[PDB]
Amino acid sequence: MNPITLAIIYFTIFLGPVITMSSTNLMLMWVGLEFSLLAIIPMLINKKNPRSTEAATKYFVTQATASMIILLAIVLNYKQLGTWMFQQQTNGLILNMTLMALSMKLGLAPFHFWLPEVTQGIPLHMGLILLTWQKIAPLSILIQIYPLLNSTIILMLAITSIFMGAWGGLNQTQMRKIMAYSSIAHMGWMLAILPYNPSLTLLNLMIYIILTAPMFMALMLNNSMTINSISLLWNKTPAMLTMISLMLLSLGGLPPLTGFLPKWIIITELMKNNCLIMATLMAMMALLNLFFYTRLIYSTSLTMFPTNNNSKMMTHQTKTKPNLMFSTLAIMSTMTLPLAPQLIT
Amino acid sequence: AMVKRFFESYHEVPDGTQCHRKTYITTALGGICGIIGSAYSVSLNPADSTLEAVARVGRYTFTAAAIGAMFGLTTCVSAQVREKPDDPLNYFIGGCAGGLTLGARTHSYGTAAMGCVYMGTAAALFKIGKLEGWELFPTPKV
Amino acid sequence: PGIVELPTLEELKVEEVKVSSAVLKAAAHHYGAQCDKTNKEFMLCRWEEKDPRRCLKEGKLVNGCALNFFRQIKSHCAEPFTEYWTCLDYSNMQLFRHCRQQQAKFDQCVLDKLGWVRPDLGQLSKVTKVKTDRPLPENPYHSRARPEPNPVIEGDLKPAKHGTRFFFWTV
Amino acid sequence: IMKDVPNWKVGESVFHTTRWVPPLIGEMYGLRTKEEMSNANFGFTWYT
Amino acid sequence: AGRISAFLKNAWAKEPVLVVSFSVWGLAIIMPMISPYTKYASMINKATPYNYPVPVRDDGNMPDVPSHPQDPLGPSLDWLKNL
Amino acid sequence: MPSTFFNLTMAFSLSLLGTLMFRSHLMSTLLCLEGMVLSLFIMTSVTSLNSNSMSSMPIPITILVFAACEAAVGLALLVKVSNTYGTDYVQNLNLLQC
Amino acid sequence: MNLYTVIFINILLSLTLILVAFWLPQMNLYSEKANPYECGFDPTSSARLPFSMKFFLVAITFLLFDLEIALLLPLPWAIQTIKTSTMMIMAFILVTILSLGLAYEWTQKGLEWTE
Amino acid sequence: MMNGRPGHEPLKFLPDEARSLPPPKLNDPRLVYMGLLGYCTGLMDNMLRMRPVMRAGLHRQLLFVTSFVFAGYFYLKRQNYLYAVKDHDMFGYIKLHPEDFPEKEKKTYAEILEPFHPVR
Amino acid sequence: MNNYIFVLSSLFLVGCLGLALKPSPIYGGLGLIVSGFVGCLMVLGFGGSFLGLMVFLIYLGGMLVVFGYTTAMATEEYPETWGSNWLILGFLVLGVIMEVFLICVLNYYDEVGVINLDGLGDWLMYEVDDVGVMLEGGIGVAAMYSCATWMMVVAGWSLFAGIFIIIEITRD
Amino acid sequence: PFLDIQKKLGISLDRHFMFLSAEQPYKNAARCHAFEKEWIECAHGIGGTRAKKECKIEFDDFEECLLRYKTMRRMHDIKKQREKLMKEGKYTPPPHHSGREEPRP
Ligand SMILES: CCCCCCCCCCCCO[C@@H]1O[C@H](CO)[C@@H](O[C@H]2O[C@H](CO)[C@@H](O)[C@H](O)[C@H]2O)[C@H](O)[C@H]1O
Ligand SMILES: CCCCCCCCCCCCO[C@@H]1O[C@H](CO)[C@@H](O[C@H]2O[C@H](CO)[C@@H](O)[C@H](O)[C@H]2O)[C@H](O)[C@H]1O
Ligand SMILES: CCCCCCCCCCCCO[C@@H]1O[C@H](CO)[C@@H](O[C@H]2O[C@H](CO)[C@@H](O)[C@H](O)[C@H]2O)[C@H](O)[C@H]1O
Ligand SMILES: CCCCCCCCCCCCO[C@@H]1O[C@H](CO)[C@@H](O[C@H]2O[C@H](CO)[C@@H](O)[C@H](O)[C@H]2O)[C@H](O)[C@H]1O
Ligand SMILES: CCCCCCCCCCCCO[C@@H]1O[C@H](CO)[C@@H](O[C@H]2O[C@H](CO)[C@@H](O)[C@H](O)[C@H]2O)[C@H](O)[C@H]1O
Ligand SMILES: CCCCCCCCCCCCO[C@@H]1O[C@H](CO)[C@@H](O[C@H]2O[C@H](CO)[C@@H](O)[C@H](O)[C@H]2O)[C@H](O)[C@H]1O
Ligand SMILES: CCCCCCCCCCCCO[C@@H]1O[C@H](CO)[C@@H](O[C@H]2O[C@H](CO)[C@@H](O)[C@H](O)[C@H]2O)[C@H](O)[C@H]1O
Ligand SMILES: CCCCCCCCCCCCO[C@@H]1O[C@H](CO)[C@@H](O[C@H]2O[C@H](CO)[C@@H](O)[C@H](O)[C@H]2O)[C@H](O)[C@H]1O
Ligand SMILES: CCCCCCCCCCCCO[C@@H]1O[C@H](CO)[C@@H](O[C@H]2O[C@H](CO)[C@@H](O)[C@H](O)[C@H]2O)[C@H](O)[C@H]1O
Repeated sequence: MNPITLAIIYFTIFLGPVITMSSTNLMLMWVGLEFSLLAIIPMLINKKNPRSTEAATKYFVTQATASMIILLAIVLNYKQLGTWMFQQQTNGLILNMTLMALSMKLGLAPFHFWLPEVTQGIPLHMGLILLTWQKIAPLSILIQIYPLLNSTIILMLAITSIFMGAWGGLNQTQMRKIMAYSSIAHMGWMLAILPYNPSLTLLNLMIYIILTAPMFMALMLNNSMTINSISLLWNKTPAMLTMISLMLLSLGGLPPLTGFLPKWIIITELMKNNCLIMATLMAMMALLNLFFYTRLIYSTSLTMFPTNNNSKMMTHQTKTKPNLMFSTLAIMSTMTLPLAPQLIT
Repeated sequence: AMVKRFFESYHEVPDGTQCHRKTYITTALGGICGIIGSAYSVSLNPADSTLEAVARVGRYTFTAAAIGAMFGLTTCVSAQVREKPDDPLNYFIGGCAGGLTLGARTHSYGTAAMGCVYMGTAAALFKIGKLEGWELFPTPKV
Repeated sequence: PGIVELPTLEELKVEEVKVSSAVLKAAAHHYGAQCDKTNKEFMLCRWEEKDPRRCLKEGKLVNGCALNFFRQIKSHCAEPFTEYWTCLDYSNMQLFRHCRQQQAKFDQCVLDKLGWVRPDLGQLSKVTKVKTDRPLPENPYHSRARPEPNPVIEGDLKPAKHGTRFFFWTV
Repeated sequence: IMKDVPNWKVGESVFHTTRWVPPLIGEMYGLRTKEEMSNANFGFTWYT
Repeated sequence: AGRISAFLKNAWAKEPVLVVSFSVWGLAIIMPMISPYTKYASMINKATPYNYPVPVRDDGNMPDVPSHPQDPLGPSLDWLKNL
Repeated sequence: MPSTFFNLTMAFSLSLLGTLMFRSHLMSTLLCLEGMVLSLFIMTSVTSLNSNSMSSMPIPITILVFAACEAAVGLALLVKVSNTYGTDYVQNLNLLQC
Repeated sequence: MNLYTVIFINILLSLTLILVAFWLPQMNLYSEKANPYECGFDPTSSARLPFSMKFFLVAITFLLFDLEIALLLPLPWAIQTIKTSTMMIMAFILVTILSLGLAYEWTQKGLEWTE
Repeated sequence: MMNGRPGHEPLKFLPDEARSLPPPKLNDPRLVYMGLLGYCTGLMDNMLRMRPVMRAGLHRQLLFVTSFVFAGYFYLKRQNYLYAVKDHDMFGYIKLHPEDFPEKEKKTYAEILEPFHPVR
Repeated sequence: MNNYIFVLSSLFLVGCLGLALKPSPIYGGLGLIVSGFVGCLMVLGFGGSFLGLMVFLIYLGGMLVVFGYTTAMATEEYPETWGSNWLILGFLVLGVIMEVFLICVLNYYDEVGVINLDGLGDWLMYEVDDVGVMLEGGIGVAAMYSCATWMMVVAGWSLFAGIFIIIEITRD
Repeated sequence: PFLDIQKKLGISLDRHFMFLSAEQPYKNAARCHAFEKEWIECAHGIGGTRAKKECKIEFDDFEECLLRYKTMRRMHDIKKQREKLMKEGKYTPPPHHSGREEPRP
């Protein structure tokens, strides 16, 4: 696409969440959700082949249906209270329908089946955008109404998302699905702590973003979609194995990496509220994430899979990637646990 | 709402007494899980017919009902033969009978073992939860 | 919870101004410049009080002056007035601009006979000040007392005692 | 009408406040003929 | 500065619809800036009295608020009669 | 007003059922997403008129503005789905299971 | 009420002429009369098959421009505002981006029908 | 938690009253660890690009160290203020509701009977 | 005339029931026109005017395009009509039975709260400035040019971006 | 909001038409402007949790003005009790309720 289209489309993608985040009125929050939905569509389907077209279609009908449900909440609330914002007096069922619709937009299970497939049909950089920047708008709405959310709905969604994300990711050889199920599981953690401490949902989002960004950038370095494709990194970009491994352990919540901090503080704050049972199952199923992250580490940095003859040409050539952002996000996403007290508050 | 009242009839009277009332409740409770399971089952992994669809709903709901009826009986029977109401070991015996029933209906000795242990422990922790007042979904305090 | 207080049907009895809209509209400009003080006090009562039951006296003086105003025209300029509003009535929007010739005759009757000057363009829409001895209401909305604010916390910032106090971190 | 209805306070308001609340059309023409009510709801909007 | 005239003559010959469209578009953005009447558009709209001019209580410190509408004070629409 | 919102709200539910219960054509599911926009617009319009809130009447127009864009973007996608398989049947969009 | 009456009267006339047209003539139905028309030969295929739309891009661009009419139709009320500078500036920009959007599509061969 | 407290300016990074708090020491263990996180980044950058890890691009390495210490200094100053505010609000609350945080007299062990648990 | 609004909302409901059963998009586009028209008449009954005619205008141009797309992309040999299939014909009939039941039921257990059949018409217009002049919905919608100019920026940008969005989506 | 930018810049993009009692074109009050203006002033500065209990009087009145549940209930009871009397034959409406008043003015 020509530079005018990129400027218009990339500005609109950026504009959406900023409108949702800066808006007092609910209809303007909805408007920002529409900008993101509309402008991402051309980006997703740019390569125009049978798979990205299905991906851009499944995404549209999912996110448009969820939009209509959110709008119904915004309108039933204006009927009940004559105002364009949710109040303590807003009907209970109005809030729950907003929650289910937004979770449908985030990809939280059981409204999750679309996310792994859409992430699979699109290029890596748009998976990065979809799994990161596109989550801030629905989440910023939820953080604005956390005093009102029914915790029983939120915890069932979070428990479901942590389980389904673990089980789903355990069966995947496609990296883009492993990233989608990774996302689903982490959204479970952000959502579980939402009605209690919304600040910890922002900590878990930010740490997830700076872990998920370099991971995509790492796969975008050689355009590697499979476990066998990523297994050739020792013979292609061996300098990358040291930080891919840590980021994967960091995404797994293993100490003493930055990714342990979000799970650990969420568990700590959940049990300040006596949320013992939910917290225990959440931490016990987060163990399953580490297993299929460990399996990836086995295939890439801790063993050498067979390589092919044509990869010798690849070595004669010179790469201009990755950029200075990959190194900055790799270190901060793994070696920042000793700064934990400065991140929570 | 009534349907909530019915499921709270299960804890008005000390365990081991009003045995059939409890067995009825956990039998309905198991059926509700079986119906919810079938709904997802038929919708996500659809069958080749429509009778074959309904058969799977019946097979899941009776199996789920059977587990609930064997749990709610074995728990109440054990809880009065031993004359030990406030006791998690009762719910471990009932939960395992539930697990045994699951394996019996599934033609799988392995499921019976896993079901006897996993469900017995889950049932015991439910009892220990009510004694100590653990809440599944607490409300925000801090 | 309370019993709404309503005036009795004999508190609401006045002499009505039973004339059609064209009759009012034909006499509207002079009437605005003749019954102004009486009219301007009822409106002040109505916006100040926000209650129709509290101005059932100023509003009967509105009918008092409206009827006097018409009695002065039914005794000096009956026929010039009747030709004018009868011609204003014909139009479907009762527009002044189709009767500038009858209008002139009615103006040149009140002016000479009664001294009445038609207000210019823009004068009837001015915001005037009205003098009245009615007390100013102080709680027109019958509002309760606003609940107290949460008391503020006084003091200057000091460093947090023993730092962040986050698990084993010292600083 | 409601002399002999237990616990009926004739003229009772529905508002805690004692401010004057203008009545609705339904409160106002509700005990009159339906023609009056239809007029108030559609009199202006149906005149053409 | 010399080639443009050649282009404009060229477009004017073979594309007058667009040359007329740009001119009228751009002439509509200049005319408000330079007309000596653009200021009255707001004034006339402000001088049209839809709502009732609710009178104010005369405390006693209102020396520039008319008592009667036919007073020599207050906003005047002479500029509109003679417009 | 009470009876109207109930009928309008149930109208929205029927279209949400229509959207969530696919048949063959993707175009038919697009028309249900317009049944929902129409129900929401009529609710908002009646709410604003009943309460005399003129400042909220811009909002129903924006709903139509941001509903057309979806209809346009939805129809644009339906062209790409037809250019691939020659119909708009949803059952064809299933490559991504693997 | 009048506007409802006049339109039922219109509908009843259109209905009444429809009934007379069908029950007055003498009708002789047979298969070869009631087949579809195609210049004297049998149709080679049903008329319900897909019919490619060579102007589809303009069709959906009509929708976007159709809603931009819905934004300009309040103008007759809008020129009654005190904030004339604002009303005018918003109006100029709105029409100008519709024009800028139209120019982009025109230059991208978007108004051209697909061959 | 503290989002809507009184006097809370919106999107103000370091409010004025933070200036009454002592600044972070320049060689703070927390700032110094930022300097090392910057240095490693410069080393990781050279590794990923296939350059001499320590010899290459010292201008970059210097600017990675400076950037992280500079940002860490101001970020640290903000967290000190947020932590100072937390105590400030916490203690002033204790004062305004004394009946809710009663001082308690704790008996001495002479008067307490801790049960004895033999280890046989 | 006291049942007038109730009937319009009842017709609107069916139009969306027929639409939800999803026959050929030729008829689904016919239900949206009749629901669009019915819904237009509701906004008129409640006192609207500009909002009534706009939603009718906009949905007239949308179904024109949708018709062009149906004949090109969503047409099969034997288009389905509401009577075409016995199963759909069952749920259209049954769907109308349910509303006659839900309205009658819910009217029995509250009598006023939701459906107040006893008092249809009494509660349509609540208040109305009887001596007003400036009250048309057009004046409220026209506030986008002065007071809620933000509404128009996002609306204009939405449409402006959309042209760029569709040209790229459909590009070869 | 989540990023109080409008409040920081001191502008108002959408803050000025949040509720009924907001400014309307040509100074036309909204229905229940009096009640809402009371409720928003009651619950101002005390926070949401305090306001839910300490401004319950203002809110329940605004909720009644907006939705009129009690008003319709009450007028339903008067009309239904009159229906019962008239069927028995113990009440005939006045002339001014049966379409024969002497109209005012
Ligand atoms: C990426 C964000 C940063 C850039 C910010 C946006 C400003 C961009 C300025 C550079 C603009 C160049 O963008 C310019 O676009 C036009 C269409 O508009 C393209 O031109 C296109 O249309 C013209 C119309 O005559 C035809 O020649 C042809 O169909 C095609 O080339 C140019 O090839 C490109 O040079
Ligand atoms: C305020 C406005 C904010 C603007 C925000 C801008 C965010 C930055 C966007 C970066 C986009 C560039 O990122 C994207 O890079 C990838 C490579 O990874 C390119 O993607 C590429 O994928 C593969 C191989 O990589 C090629 O076969 C393909 O043809 C090409 O598109 C995209 O063409 C480019 O768009
Ligand atoms: C009081 C304690 C009582 C303990 C018993 C209760 C637990 C019973 C568990 C039964 C578990 C499954 O039960 C067992 O399933 C097998 C499946 O191999 C079935 O067995 C039958 O079919 C299998 C095929 O699957 C054949 O290989 C087998 O030879 C045949 O007998 C029967 O159904 C039963 O033999
Ligand atoms: C201190 C050490 C203690 C050691 C304890 C040893 C006690 C073992 C008792 C187990 C008895 C039940 O025996 C059970 O046999 C079945 C044989 O089908 C095994 O299970 C196997 O068959 C089942 C069918 O039932 C299938 O699901 C599957 O092929 C496999 O799991 C179980 O894993 C085992 O649990
Ligand atoms: C087969 C293995 C399964 C292991 C679990 C065994 C389950 C058997 C026990 C049946 C429990 C019936 O479930 C019943 O749910 C209700 C729902 O309100 C609980 O109710 C409880 O929580 C609600 C919250 O909504 C409180 O308001 C209420 O005061 C309290 O009683 C009952 O305490 C519990 O007894
Ligand atoms: C209950 C009365 C109240 C009104 C009920 C109607 C509400 C609106 C429902 C709209 C959805 C119709 O729901 C319908 O579900 C059926 C399965 O039953 C599915 O339809 C699919 O299977 C059926 C059954 O063989 C086929 O006839 C149909 O052609 C096929 O597409 C579709 O997903 C959806 O078209
Ligand atoms: C990105 C798209 C941009 C392309 C479109 C750009 C359109 C820009 C239009 C600028 C024209 C505004 O023109 C401006 O009009 C206003 C009012 O109309 C005039 O303003 C004048 O009249 C108003 C009332 O009408 C008085 O209250 C004011 O005091 C006086 O200055 C300005 O003197 C003139 O400069
Ligand atoms: C597309 C299909 C559309 C068909 C929609 C249905 C049309 C018919 C409307 C049914 C709605 C109720 O219709 C009618 O309402 C009135 C008042 O409004 C009810 O009530 C009426 O009778 C009651 C006594 O029963 C009295 O209080 C009074 O005379 C009146 O209120 C009637 O009992 C009911 O017959
Ligand atoms: C980076 C992406 C965003 C860039 C594009 C958007 C730029 C903003 C353009 C829209 C500007 C709207 O500008 C905003 O208008 C509103 C009303 O319209 C004004 O707000 C005004 O509203 C009404 C006017 O009757 C008054 O009651 C109120 O007190 C006053 O603030 C704001 O003071 C002004 O800031």
